[PDB]
Amino acid sequence: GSSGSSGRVETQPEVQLPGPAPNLRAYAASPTSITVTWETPVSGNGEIQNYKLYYMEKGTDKEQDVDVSSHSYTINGLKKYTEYSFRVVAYNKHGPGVSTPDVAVRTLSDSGPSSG
Repeated sequence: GSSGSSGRVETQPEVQLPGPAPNLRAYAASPTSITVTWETPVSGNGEIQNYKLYYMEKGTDKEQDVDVSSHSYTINGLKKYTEYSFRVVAYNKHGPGVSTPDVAVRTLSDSGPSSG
């Protein structure tokens, strides 16, 4: 978990945006799928319209986004023993507030239990 990526902006976004979804966990339920579970932020205006769950492969520089309205989503159609980043974002009438820290996780290897 190497955090640091910052932005060179001498300004600030809105003033009423959602917060980072706590209890952000991620585990590979399968060598071709991944289950991600998160919680709702105690801080925020009104209610979150929909939860945006991003997912990408470590070394693609092409993050994606999927529409989700639950506290648990499963992403299938993935490689075996491959790493994948994940991040949750709150989208409300106001706008996309802060973004949770990237959550990279390696999927199960079909080859064998070969300890890594």
